[PDB]
Amino acid sequence: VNLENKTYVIMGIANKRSIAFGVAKVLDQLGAKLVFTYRKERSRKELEKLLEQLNQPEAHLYQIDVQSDEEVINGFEQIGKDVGNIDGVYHSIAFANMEDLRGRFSETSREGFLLAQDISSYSLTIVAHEAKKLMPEGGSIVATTYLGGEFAVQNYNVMGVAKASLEANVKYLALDLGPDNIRVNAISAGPIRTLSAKGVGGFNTILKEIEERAPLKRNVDQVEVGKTAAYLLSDLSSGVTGENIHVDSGFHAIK
Amino acid sequence: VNLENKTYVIMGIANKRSIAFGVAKVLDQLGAKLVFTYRKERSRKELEKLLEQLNQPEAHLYQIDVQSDEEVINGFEQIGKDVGNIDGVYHSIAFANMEDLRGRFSETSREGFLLAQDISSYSLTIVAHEAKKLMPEGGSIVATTYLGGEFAVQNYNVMGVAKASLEANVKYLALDLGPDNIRVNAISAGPIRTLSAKGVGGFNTILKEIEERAPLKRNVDQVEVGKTAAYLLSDLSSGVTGENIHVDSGFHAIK
Amino acid sequence: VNLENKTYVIMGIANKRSIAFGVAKVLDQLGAKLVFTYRKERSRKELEKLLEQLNQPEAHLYQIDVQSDEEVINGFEQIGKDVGNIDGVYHSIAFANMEDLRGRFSETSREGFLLAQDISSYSLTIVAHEAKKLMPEGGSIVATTYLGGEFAVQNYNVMGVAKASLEANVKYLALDLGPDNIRVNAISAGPIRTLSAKGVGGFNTILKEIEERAPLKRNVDQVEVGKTAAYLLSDLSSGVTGENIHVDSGFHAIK
Amino acid sequence: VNLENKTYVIMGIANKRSIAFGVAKVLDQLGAKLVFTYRKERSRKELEKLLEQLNQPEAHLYQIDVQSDEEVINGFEQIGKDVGNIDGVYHSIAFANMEDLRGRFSETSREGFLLAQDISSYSLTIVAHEAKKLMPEGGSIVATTYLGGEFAVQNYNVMGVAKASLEANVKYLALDLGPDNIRVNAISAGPIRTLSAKGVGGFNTILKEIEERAPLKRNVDQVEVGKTAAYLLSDLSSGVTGENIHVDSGFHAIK
Ligand SMILES: NC(=O)c1ccc[n+]([C@@H]2O[C@H](COP(=O)([O-])OP(=O)(O)OC[C@H]3O[C@@H](n4cnc5c(N)ncnc54)[C@H](OP(=O)(O)O)[C@@H]3O)[C@@H](O)[C@H]2O)c1
Ligand SMILES: NC(=O)c1ccc[n+]([C@@H]2O[C@H](COP(=O)([O-])OP(=O)(O)OC[C@H]3O[C@@H](n4cnc5c(N)ncnc54)[C@H](OP(=O)(O)O)[C@@H]3O)[C@@H](O)[C@H]2O)c1
Ligand SMILES: NC(=O)c1ccc[n+]([C@@H]2O[C@H](COP(=O)([O-])OP(=O)(O)OC[C@H]3O[C@@H](n4cnc5c(N)ncnc54)[C@H](OP(=O)(O)O)[C@@H]3O)[C@@H](O)[C@H]2O)c1
Ligand SMILES: NC(=O)c1ccc[n+]([C@@H]2O[C@H](COP(=O)([O-])OP(=O)(O)OC[C@H]3O[C@@H](n4cnc5c(N)ncnc54)[C@H](OP(=O)(O)O)[C@@H]3O)[C@@H](O)[C@H]2O)c1
Ligand SMILES: CCCCCCc1cc(O)c(Oc2ccccc2)cc1F
Ligand SMILES: CCCCCCc1cc(O)c(Oc2ccccc2)cc1F
Ligand SMILES: CCCCCCc1cc(O)c(Oc2ccccc2)cc1F
Ligand SMILES: CCCCCCc1cc(O)c(Oc2ccccc2)cc1F
Ligand SMILES: N[C@@H](CCC(=O)O)C(=O)O
Ligand SMILES: N[C@@H](CCC(=O)O)C(=O)O
Ligand SMILES: N[C@@H](CCC(=O)O)C(=O)O
Repeated sequence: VNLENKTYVIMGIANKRSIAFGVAKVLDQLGAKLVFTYRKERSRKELEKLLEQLNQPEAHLYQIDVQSDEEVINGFEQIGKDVGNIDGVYHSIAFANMEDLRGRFSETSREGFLLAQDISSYSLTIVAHEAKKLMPEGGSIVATTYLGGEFAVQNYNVMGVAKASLEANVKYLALDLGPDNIRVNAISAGPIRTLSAKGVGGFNTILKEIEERAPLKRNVDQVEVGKTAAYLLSDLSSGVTGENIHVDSGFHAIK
Repeated sequence: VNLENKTYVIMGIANKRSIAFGVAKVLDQLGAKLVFTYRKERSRKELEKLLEQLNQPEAHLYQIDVQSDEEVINGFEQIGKDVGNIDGVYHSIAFANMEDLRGRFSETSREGFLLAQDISSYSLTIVAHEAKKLMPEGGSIVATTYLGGEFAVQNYNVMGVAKASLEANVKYLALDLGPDNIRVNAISAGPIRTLSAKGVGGFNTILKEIEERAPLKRNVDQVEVGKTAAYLLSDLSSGVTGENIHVDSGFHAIK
Repeated sequence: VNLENKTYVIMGIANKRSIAFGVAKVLDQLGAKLVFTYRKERSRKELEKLLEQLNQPEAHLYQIDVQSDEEVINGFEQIGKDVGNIDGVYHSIAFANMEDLRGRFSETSREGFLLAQDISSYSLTIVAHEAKKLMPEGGSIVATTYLGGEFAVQNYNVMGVAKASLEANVKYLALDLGPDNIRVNAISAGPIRTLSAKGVGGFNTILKEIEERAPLKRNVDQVEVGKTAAYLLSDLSSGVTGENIHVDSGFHAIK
Repeated sequence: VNLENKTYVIMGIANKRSIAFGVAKVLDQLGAKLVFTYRKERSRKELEKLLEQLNQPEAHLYQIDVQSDEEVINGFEQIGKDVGNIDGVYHSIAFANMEDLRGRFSETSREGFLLAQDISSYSLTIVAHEAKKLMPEGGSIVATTYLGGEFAVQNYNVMGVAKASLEANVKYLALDLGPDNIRVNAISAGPIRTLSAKGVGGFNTILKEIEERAPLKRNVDQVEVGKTAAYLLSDLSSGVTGENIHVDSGFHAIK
């Protein structure tokens, strides 16, 4: 609902299509001060262009590669100095090598399996640890997952095992951080046409199947994830932790 | 989530401790016009008194015993004649005989088992059928469930089987009514002291074990249910249907 | 396994294609003594001719409509008098009105909803209660379910809610009867061509989708249900109760 | 379930209390030929002493540290030259640093998190890939898991997220290897006093809660896991893949 005098860190905007930019537009439109973290330079320039469409009167941008403890630790330390205590973190970060996102899961390399774990699951653990320091009176942390973490979805392969790892991460952090009044939840988004979606074998087939087979008979967009992000990030969800909310036209519920 | 020019029907207030009155207070605070339904004379009296705390310019109160098709059908028809189209329904209704909330589940009577299914599960299906008539543009329907529908909880017995039935009822309605743009969901509430809670053996023990074991280390209340009802019943949740949101301090996620 | 000296009651053989006759063949091959229950006189006729395929040296056949308490009570009592104590019960019984297995779930009548609960779920509870008397040292009870109890499968409709209720019944019975050393479990069978299948809309379409999509890329048969039954009814599974084993080519595991 | 003329590779015996020695006792009693893999020389020494209680007329022992692709690859290759084609693999391997099994999850180190994933989840993927070479006509692969993979259990911490990973690995392997007639399943064992259990904080208090709260009111042992292993590794479970069978006295089904 209304989020004036709230402050949220959004990680993982790459471009206009990022799920995280959908989150950002909804939080922005609701009055939140926003901070953004990015990995690569291109995502920075992009963010600077995208910020023109938002009502943020100023550009809070931090480079953080979640493969580096130092960058996560220092980035959050700096956010603390620049902006003060924050009210939550939206985590929208995942990665796996393309060669792993097709053909045969049983052929996945150790290096690729461990990389997807590092970036797509462990990153939440360390982000939660550092972000907690900026949440002395509690807060909310939301990560993004896909139904592939709950069932085996053809092609999603190593990323489905990373997402399953992430969803359990979310539950273990909810149990750990709960006494500190920090809630930790996931949004299981339906398929959405993003930069990262280009890397997944058979994406287009899945989008069509949703339209044919999901209860709502349509696909979801980034703003729909954003609205559910706003619920999860706000006092509207005050009793909810350890949860996975599927923003997916009801596909999760059918077989 | 501003709800002005929305109208919701709330089924199942008995007194100020009813979960559904937690829902009312929140929706009322957000500007919803509300319509209430009740079974017992005593519940209408309490409703009349409770309406003084709310901002409803008008008392809209209908007697509906969900054991009666004619009452549900004529109730919602009369609702549409008096207020027009509605945007959703909050179902907060269950019932079982007391001896069926303690002791050995295997001694449950047939009449007892069917009574709990009828009021606590079938009622949602018929309410959805009649309510659909007043939602030509779509809407949202939310029922109230307990974790005993997902796992065997000592003493919850016949009501656990009825809630497992209700939760599937929510999924099958979600699938059936999705093409009509009517979303159907459940809130799985943690234990709250209400009139119905006095019928369940070992209720106090469970309350204490939530405080000691759940991530948030505290129990939830009716208003926290209400806040997640407001998310579910508004456009904030637009891509979400067939879902069970646990408002239970994270207890569902641990073991 | 090895089942000489064991006695099992098998409920719900109607003809040679019944899931329960796949169970009977497997147990009979394993040396078990079998007792059979039936509702229609036609089912008894088929049973008498199917017994010719089996090494049962004695027909023990009992009419039990699980809608009648009297009949479940007297039947199990007579079984006890004729064969002595038993080791477990296979329950293969369900029923819904045909018109409820196609079209719109929201149009389900109260009478068809409760019929399905009564036959397909409540029946297990009273069977368990009566069978218990014949298992002073413990035993095993298995019921047959389908994935539509866990997810909303188009057309399965009222029977999905009755299976959700059955699967919770299994968990509550497991909890209640476990101290008596009676294990209670479910087999979630994949689609199999049976007399009851003839009543479900879109059944052939689902058979095809299983071949195309399930991990094993084929459908299962009654004998494969029987072999998992043998496991569950024997000491091989002594540690397992409240469980739902999917015998379905892995279809449950995928999306 | 006679297993004469079958061959199984059992990975992860360290001593008489290993879960995998439970499996081995059962498979060996059923007439299988068994091949064992180990990491520490001390484990080889215990295996030589334990083999004297088994009926195996020869010791087939191979050193395989699952952190090394070379040792997995050359290990299975050598196994195929010595005993020819096999019927299945029992995977009973996990590891985590002791500090990661008590205290706060959120303080987990990147290196400790990825170590646990590497040994406890990824190992199954590469083992399945190499073992597949020895199962041209199909076979069965079973891994060992814990309820901590499905819910946040206090103290299980980094291993819980490694088990979420493992259980998803099992589903993705099931889907991938299904067309080759290789089944992949998990057993979710209840707590058992083993060498690895000594490293987990609060293990004793959980053992006691199982006796008090689980449906069977008792803990399980390694032979019980072995019996379900024999079901999963044999033709009795032919229609069953991507499944997780809880051998835990029913504790998974209750809250
Ligand atoms: N699109 C879908 O259908 C879908 C569905 C369900 C869930 N999801 C999840 O939604 C989230 C966002 O993905 P998206 O679809 O929005 O695609 P996206 O726009 O490509 O976003 C991926 C983001 O992850 C960031 N990232 C990758 N590795 C990083 C690292 N090591 N450190 C910091 N940032 C890193 C990328 O940053 P750089 O480009 O700056 O490297 C990029 O901003 C992901 O968790 C994804 O798994 C997506
Ligand atoms: N309290 C909890 O810890 C808890 C936790 C999880 C879920 N729930 C669920 O929350 C919902 C509301 O219960 P509550 O705890 O708030 O208790 P409550 O205040 O006692 O409300 C239950 C309501 O059910 C209504 N009802 C029963 N049979 C009915 C019938 N045949 N026709 C119409 N209405 C009928 C009652 O109306 P009358 O008084 O007029 O008869 C009463 O208004 C139920 O679904 C319950 O299972 C409760
Ligand atoms: N076929 C499938 O694809 C499938 C998949 C998953 C689960 N299942 C389940 O498997 C079980 C057996 O069904 P099936 O497929 O084998 O079909 P089936 O051969 O038609 O068997 C159904 C049995 O239910 C019995 N029954 C129905 N109402 C009864 C009553 N009131 N009292 C006593 N018995 C009654 C019938 O007995 P009478 O004929 O004597 O009336 C019949 O023997 C059911 O629980 C079913 O839902 C089936
Ligand atoms: N005990 C329980 O209550 C319980 C419950 C559920 C699941 N589990 C699971 O059961 C499985 C067996 O554990 P357990 O309790 O039987 O304990 P255990 O006797 O200590 O066995 C664990 C085995 O893991 C092997 N291992 C560890 N790292 C390895 C590596 N890098 N390469 C090859 N082997 C490695 C160890 O071999 P070395 O000693 O030679 O290093 C040891 O043989 C594990 O997956 C565990 O998570 C245990
Ligand atoms: C067959 C699967 C069909 C739909 C997949 C839905 C889906 C889920 C994601 O988590 C995702 O983000 C990444 C995916 C891979 C690597 C990095 C990020 C993108 C994406 F489109
Ligand atoms: C061991 C039980 C642990 C706490 C149970 C939580 C709980 C759930 C309900 O669904 C409920 O409403 C009814 C219950 C029974 C009959 C009618 C309504 C009240 C209630 F307190
Ligand atoms: C669209 C779903 C297609 C797959 C259906 C699988 C299936 C499950 C049953 O439980 C069943 O027994 C019934 C007994 C009585 C009434 C209905 C069914 C028969 C049956 F084929
Ligand atoms: C919260 C306490 C709950 C009881 C834990 C049950 C349990 C599960 C295991 O997976 C395990 O094996 C490893 C555990 C850690 C590292 C390596 C192996 C041993 C173990 F006793
Ligand atoms: N006194 C009742 C209900 C209250 C309680 O259980 O604490 C019982 O023995 O079941
Ligand atoms: N082929 C389906 C379609 C039935 C229907 O039209 O409902 C059947 O009759 O089993
Ligand atoms: N091994 C101890 C751990 C004690 C501690 O971590 O302080 C236990 O069983 O709890």
